[PDB]
Amino acid sequence: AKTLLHKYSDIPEGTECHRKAYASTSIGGATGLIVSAYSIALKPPASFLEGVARTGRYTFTSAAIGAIFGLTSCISAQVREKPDDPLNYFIGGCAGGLTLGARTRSYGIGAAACAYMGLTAALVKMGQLEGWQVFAEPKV
Amino acid sequence: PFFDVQKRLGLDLDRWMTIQSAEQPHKIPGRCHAFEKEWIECAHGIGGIRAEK
Amino acid sequence: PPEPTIRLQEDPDPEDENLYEKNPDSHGYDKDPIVDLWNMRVVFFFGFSIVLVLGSTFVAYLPDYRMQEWARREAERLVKYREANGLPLMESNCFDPNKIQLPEDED
Amino acid sequence: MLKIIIPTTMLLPMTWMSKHNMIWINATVHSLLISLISLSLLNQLGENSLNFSLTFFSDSLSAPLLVLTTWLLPLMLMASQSHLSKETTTRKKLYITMLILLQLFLIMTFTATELILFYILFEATLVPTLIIITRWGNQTERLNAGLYFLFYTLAGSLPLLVALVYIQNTTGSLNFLIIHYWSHPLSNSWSNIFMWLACIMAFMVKMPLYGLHLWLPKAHVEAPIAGSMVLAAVLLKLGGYGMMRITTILNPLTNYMAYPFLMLSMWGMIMTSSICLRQTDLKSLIAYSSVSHMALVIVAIMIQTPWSFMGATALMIAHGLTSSMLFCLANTNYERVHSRTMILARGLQTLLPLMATWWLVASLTNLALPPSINLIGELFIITASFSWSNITIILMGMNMMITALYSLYMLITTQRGKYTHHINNIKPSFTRENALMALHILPLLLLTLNPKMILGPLY
Amino acid sequence: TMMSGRPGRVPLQFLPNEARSLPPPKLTDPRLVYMGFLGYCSGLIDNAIRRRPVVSAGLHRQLLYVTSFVFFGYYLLKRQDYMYALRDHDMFAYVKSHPEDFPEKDKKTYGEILEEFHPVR
Amino acid sequence: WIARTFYDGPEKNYEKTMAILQIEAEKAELRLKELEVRRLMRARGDGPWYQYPTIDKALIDHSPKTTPDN
Amino acid sequence: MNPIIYTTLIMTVMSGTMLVMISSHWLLIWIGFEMNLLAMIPVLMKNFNPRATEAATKYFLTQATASMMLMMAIIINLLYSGQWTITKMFNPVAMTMMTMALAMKLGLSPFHFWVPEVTQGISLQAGLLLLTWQKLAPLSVLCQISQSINPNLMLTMAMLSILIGGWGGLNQTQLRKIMAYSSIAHMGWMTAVLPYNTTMTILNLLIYITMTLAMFMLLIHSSATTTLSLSHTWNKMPVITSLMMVTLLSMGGLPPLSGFMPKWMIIQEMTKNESIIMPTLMAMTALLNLYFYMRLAYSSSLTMFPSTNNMKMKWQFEHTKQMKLLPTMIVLSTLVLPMTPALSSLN
Amino acid sequence: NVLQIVRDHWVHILVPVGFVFGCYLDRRSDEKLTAFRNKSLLFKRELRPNEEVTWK
Amino acid sequence: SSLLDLIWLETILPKTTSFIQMKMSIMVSNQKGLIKLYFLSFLITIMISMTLFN
Ligand SMILES: CCCCCCCCCCCCCCCCCC(=O)OC[C@H](COP(=O)([O-])OCC(O)COP(=O)([O-])OC[C@@H](COC(=O)CCCCCCCCCCCCCCCCC)OC(=O)CCCCCCCCCCCCCCCCC)OC(=O)CCCCCCCCCCCCCCCCC
Ligand SMILES: CCCCCCCCCCCCCCCCC[C@@H](O)O[C@H](CO[C@H](O)CCCCCCCCCCCCCCC)COP(=O)(O)OCC[N+](C)(C)C
Ligand SMILES: CCCCCCCCCCCCCCCCC[C@@H](O)O[C@H](CO[C@H](O)CCCCCCCCCCCCCCC)COP(=O)(O)OCC[N+](C)(C)C
Ligand SMILES: CCCCCCCCCCCCCCCCC[C@@H](O)O[C@H](CO[C@H](O)CCCCCCCCCCCCCCC)COP(=O)(O)OCC[N+](C)(C)C
Ligand SMILES: CCCCCCCCCCCCCCCCC[C@@H](O)O[C@H](CO[C@H](O)CCCCCCCCCCCCCCC)COP(=O)(O)OCC[N+](C)(C)C
Ligand SMILES: CCCCCCCC/C=C\CCCCCCCC(=O)O[C@H](COC(=O)CCCCCCC/C=C/CCCCCCCC)COP(=O)(O)OCCN
Repeated sequence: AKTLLHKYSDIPEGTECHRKAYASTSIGGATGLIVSAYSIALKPPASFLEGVARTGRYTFTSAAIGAIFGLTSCISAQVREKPDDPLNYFIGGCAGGLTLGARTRSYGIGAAACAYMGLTAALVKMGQLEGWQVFAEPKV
Repeated sequence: PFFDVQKRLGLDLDRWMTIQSAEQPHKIPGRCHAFEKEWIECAHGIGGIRAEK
Repeated sequence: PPEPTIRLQEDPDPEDENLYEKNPDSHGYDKDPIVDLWNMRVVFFFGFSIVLVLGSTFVAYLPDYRMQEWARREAERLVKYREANGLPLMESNCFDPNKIQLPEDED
Repeated sequence: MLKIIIPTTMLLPMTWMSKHNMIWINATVHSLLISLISLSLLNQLGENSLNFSLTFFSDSLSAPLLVLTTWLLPLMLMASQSHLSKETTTRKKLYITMLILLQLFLIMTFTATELILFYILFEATLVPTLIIITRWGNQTERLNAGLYFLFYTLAGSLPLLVALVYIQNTTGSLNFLIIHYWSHPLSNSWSNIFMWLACIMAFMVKMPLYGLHLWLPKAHVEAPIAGSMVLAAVLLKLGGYGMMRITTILNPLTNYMAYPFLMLSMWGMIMTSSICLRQTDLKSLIAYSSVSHMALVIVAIMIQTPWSFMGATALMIAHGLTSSMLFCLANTNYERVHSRTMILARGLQTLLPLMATWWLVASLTNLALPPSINLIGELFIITASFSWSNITIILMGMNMMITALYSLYMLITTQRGKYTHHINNIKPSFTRENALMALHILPLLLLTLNPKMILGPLY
Repeated sequence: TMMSGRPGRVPLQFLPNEARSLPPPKLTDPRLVYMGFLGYCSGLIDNAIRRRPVVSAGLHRQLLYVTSFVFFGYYLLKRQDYMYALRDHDMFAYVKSHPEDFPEKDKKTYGEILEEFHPVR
Repeated sequence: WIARTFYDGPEKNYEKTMAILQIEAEKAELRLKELEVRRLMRARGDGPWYQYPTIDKALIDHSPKTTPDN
Repeated sequence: MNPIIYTTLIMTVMSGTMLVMISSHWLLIWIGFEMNLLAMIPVLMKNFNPRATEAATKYFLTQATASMMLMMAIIINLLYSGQWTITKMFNPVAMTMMTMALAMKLGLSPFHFWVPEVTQGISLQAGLLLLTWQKLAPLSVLCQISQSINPNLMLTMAMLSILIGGWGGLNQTQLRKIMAYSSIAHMGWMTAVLPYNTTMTILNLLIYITMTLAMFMLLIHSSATTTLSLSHTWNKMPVITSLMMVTLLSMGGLPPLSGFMPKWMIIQEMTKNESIIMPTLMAMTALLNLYFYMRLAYSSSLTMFPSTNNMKMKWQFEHTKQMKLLPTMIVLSTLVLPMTPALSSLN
Repeated sequence: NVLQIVRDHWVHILVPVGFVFGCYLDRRSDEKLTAFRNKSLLFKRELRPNEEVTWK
Repeated sequence: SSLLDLIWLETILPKTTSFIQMKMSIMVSNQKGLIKLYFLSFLITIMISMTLFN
């Protein structure tokens, strides 16, 4: 639900690195669990044990990505003394991409992942700052 | 979408069965006839938004 | 391997045709000599004689709707008047300050 | 403006009801007449514009582009007459129909007074070009070429549409006159930055900007000769016209949003020019030279000064004529040799002297020899850039030298030296080809006598 | 806008009675001419698919094509004009009845407005 | 001669431009007003637009119902 | 089957749809859906073979599950308010159930899986009917209850449908599966605008129905169901291939064709509600549909594929049955952009 | 020979007729915008004794 | 000519787009056609819509 989003957002940007890291880890774990459920449903690989192994691998990868992003972004915002700045999120995003690239053990995904993730996190920070809506309400 | 054929022709194909308080056989009332009648009379001719508010 | 080594029934690639062989004085427009000659004539007449000469003459003699000589005359009259009465030629302000209401700062 | 639009539309029934052997003659004659009629748009004012109606208006920025567009059609018909000899009557009529539809879409696009109307016609120009490239192209790469030419374009122009409707929900109008008279500054904001990018990228991708130019060599080397002519002469200038029109609502963001592109252009013009030094295909070389010239036009538009705009207009017209002539010369070699490789047919000055003279004049014009209008545009842009920053001269200067080199390179490899011994099918030049080159080159030297016609609305 | 629930609307009327107070579209309306052109194109395509001489195969069929398109286009244009008239009528009535939501802006002159200047350098 | 047989005077284009500008400015103002009116009507529900149906009160039966308390 | 029985079944399908469209009672809407489903099964199975039977059972299972959840939503709505009229939904759980049931009836993602298989299994006439007529009733019901939809769920399913259609169409060589994925993407476009303007939904539905009718009739005329079979049509009737190429260009949203009208309008409407990111992503994703349309155009009319000798005999024969309204469908699906402001007719 | 060369050269009238029709179309558009004819502050003029409109 | 124009500028925009879209197409369309997995996925999405959007 939006409960995890509220727990992550209620923390101030430049404080409580541990809390932000924990919330990002929880969000990543939830996303990995959902992706694992879909993958298990659409592709039953060989058995129960292989399925639980795949679920655990996906969940750990997603949680690690979220944790690295949250920790790096919060640390950058704290030490740069410039909160509300999208470069911290970009830095966090790039780190997350790198974490994923290291997990998959290939440089192209890591390099590709770092650039794209950095862009997405910076865009999300810009949207928070400027008030961009992804799901707009029917105003007119 | 909705083509109001009944309203155009005055047919009453299914409106007789839409509410509790609409002409039951042998004049048997609904359990909540008065509340439904009051709510319908409050909301009539006003529109869904104003009726909800 | 009794295969014919032929992938399909296909026409051979034809050789290019020389227009000069069947018609010297070919002009390179068409294989029909009459149509070719008239294509040459219409192209030359409507391209060089009509557009290139008459259109160029038309453009050369376009009337002065950009108003260059009008601006020259106006500037001449203004310079004459301002030198006659001692006014300092062009003024630094485009609009006179009497009609501008600046905001009071009171800082 | 309908006095030009209606005859262009009447070209289609005239083409389709024509005799089987009279399509080229009628099309050429009536296209030349339409060009003569469109010549009257050149009478412009120093005041606002020629606002014919609520839908169409003309300016001294639009008038030379319209004249070039109407003049290019007869030349394209002449160039296409040769290689379409063995084609059925219906398909020849379809080819002429595609050319006419392209001319109609371009005519309307230049004169449209509404940004949305402009967008619709600016995209409508894609379909005829794509059909021409992928249907009457020669090699198998044409399909891939077409795909590139499409998706690049669309990838730039879908955001623009969004921005456009957004603007109309905020200002209330997309009419260019109202937009100009009611302009308001753009504050430095992330939303404004992305609106700027959406309004700019569609025109950048069609110039093309360096790094977004990969579609152009493919499309130009794979297209038939008429497609190459229209792509190099007119379709590139659509981005320049669009950026000239739309920059009025982008200030003062352009003061600092222009830095990434300016660099990408100023360095880019070097790279592409150097690319021309090592090229084994004539059409590829001519396309890369087009990229360099359009990089200079991009710099001119981003500088946003009167001299910059004058130089950009003049350079757009001059490059259109010059690149069309160069493509026609390369094709006249290709139809004899069927190779499209520079070092195959050599020493052609000995076998075709008048065509060698045409080659020399085209190379001199591409080299920007004064007082050609190519040099007029280049020099105005260079002076404006020098005022922008005195260091720019370095890069500009380098480009000049490099340009001359590769231009003369192309002239020396194909025309000078010894003829290739085994090539014995080089026939004398036809009257059609010589007339094509003459009709390309005479308007340039005539225009150098009245440069004010091509200097834009800021003259 | 959603005028589906607009009061006093007959459920299946193509053109209400109140639509008769508006000027009808002229028979030389450019949109009517475009509708006739669409009918002519339909007739030509019908000739081409059936493998008949495209221009001069069936003159009665082409005439019927054009006439049907023009007829439907005339009635469609009437309905469209009526709908836009209703939109404008409702807009003006609402603005009149809610004066506190549409105040008259105090007109100002450019000589007393301070607009920031950005040099181009 | 060219000006006499091919063109008109400046005032024609001047006043045509004035008329065109007036039309376009009126259209822009109308578009803004229409957007604001749509927003108000959808938010409040007190206008002719965005009227969503409620139960017709003519369907209610007003008769004794075999029970005094309805 | 017997022509009388076939006509009766078709009329029953249309009468079920019209009963859904004209009724104000939830039970009658459910009955209309039931009647439509009952009469639809024989039409799919008209040409008896194992593939058609399999497609019919898949369609039956999907539609029966959807109708069961629709009845459940109606009953929950009645429980929380003694109402049978189709209006505001009065309950969030009931409204979520109703939205999911109608999404599976329409084939929106993630309930899209049955559409490609059912379309591939059935013939081209049954596919035409299934992809055009079978969308009217659920979309009309969605339009009637648009003011109660949760926009988040609707927009999520619409964006998912656009993405899934675009990605799934890239991998297809069968023409019926290409049509199915195109239908999924167009359904996503239609439902992405329901929360803001139902007139835009109806306009998109009309344009899509015209284009789909034209393309299906062109495919029936040149009796081809694969890419390679369609690559032979130029050697018998090149006019059909040229018309199909122009129709495919229109279906890709390229201006100035008719298929540009919906997206344009929808984008505009979304921008009026301060929605910017979603229309941008939607156009970017429609680029994929355009790509595989262009691939079909490449293989069909823009190039000439090899033919076979026995094609010569086919040169001596003409189509015995000519489909009326095909020229009108082609013209309406290609050349109606200048008439765009007619949408105020509340089509 | 008249009535024989016509069947081949009637095509050559289409573009000039289109030109004349386009000029006529342009004139029609001009009439609609006469809202400020002889009303601008710059060209406001008193009519001549036999003048109805300043421009056409 | 070679490193930038023919390789890396080609690698960045067009080739990456083609690779990603083709991989996503293979991911989406590679389904065995078994209603088992389809309806299990339907159950999962029903639960997600029930417990995420309210
Ligand atoms: C802003 C736009 C403004 C202009 C609007 C443009 C559209 C307007 C027309 C729309 C469609 C209606 C007509 C087309 C029907 C198709 C029939 C056909 O194929 O032509 C055969 C026929 C001649 O052939 P035929 O000897 O009778 O029999 C041969 C068989 O038909 C069959 O011959 P075959 O089998 O031996 O040849 C096979 C050939 C045959 O294939 C085809 O030709 C099929 C035609 C293409 C499909 C049509 C698409 C539907 C409409 C969409 C238009 C898209 C416009 C959007 C812009 C994008 C541009 C693509 O196919 C191929 O060769 C395969 C290669 C494919 C090449 C690339 C495909 C590109 C197609 C795109 C065409 C778009 C423009 C077409 C213009 C008109 C074409 C006739 O053409 C005609 O002569 C009729 C054309 C119109 C008649 C005008 C007469 C009226 C003049 C009276 C006086 C002037 C009026 C002014 C009044 C004031 C005076 C006082
Ligand atoms: C080959 C061997 C030699 C033989 C020839 C010997 C004779 C040499 C003469 C040739 C050039 C020598 C230069 C002499 C120049 C004299 C003419 C010049 O003065 O006229 C110019 C005029 O030139 C024209 O203005 C420019 C030509 C127009 C170009 C339009 C192109 C035609 C349409 C083609 C299609 C368009 C394609 C390109 C689209 C942009 C400038 O005149 P200007 O002082 O100012 O005012 C004219 C008089 N006024 C005051 C009454 C108005
Ligand atoms: C590939 C071939 C070429 C294609 C064309 C390339 C041209 C497009 C380049 C885009 C132009 C620049 C975009 C944004 C420029 C604004 C200036 C800003 O970025 O600089 C600093 C901004 O700092 C950091 O840049 C923050 C953003 C960091 C994250 C962005 C990603 C960085 C590299 C990404 C490049 C990827 C491009 C390709 C995408 C696929 C200024 O600090 P600050 O005063 O605080 O912000 C001022 C702006 N305000 C006023 C709105 C607040
Ligand atoms: C000594 C002479 C030196 C100068 C030479 C000048 C050469 C002139 C040729 C260039 C023509 C310019 C193009 C003009 C076309 C557009 C202008 C148009 O608006 O004028 C129309 C008139 O159209 C002209 O008749 C077009 C002339 C085009 C024909 C060119 C002549 C030669 C062409 C060759 C034809 C084929 C020859 C036969 C071969 C077998 C009337 O429009 P209108 O809206 O009312 O104007 C309102 C202003 N009023 C009030 C003054 C009337
Ligand atoms: C490709 C373009 C679409 C083509 C569509 C098919 C064309 C053939 C159909 C022939 C005309 C059908 C009209 C039926 C006659 C009377 C209709 C009347 O009784 O009903 C009215 C309704 O009339 C129709 O809605 C108008 C149909 C006109 C369609 C034209 C619009 C097309 C969009 C613009 C593209 C240009 C197309 C022009 C060339 C055909 C009253 O509607 P109402 O019961 O109170 O409200 C229910 C509808 N709501 C819910 C949406 C409000
Ligand atoms: C050749 C390929 C090029 C591809 C196109 C590159 C250009 C991309 C430009 C951005 C895309 C979206 C443009 C948005 C349309 C303009 C509308 C606008 O500006 O409104 C903004 C909305 O701005 C946005 O939302 C934009 C967010 C970005 C989302 C889409 C991301 C696309 C990719 C971004 C990075 C790439 C951009 C540069 C690419 C360079 C070329 C590769 C304000 O919204 P409001 O909420 O109403 O006002 C704020 C006050 N309440």
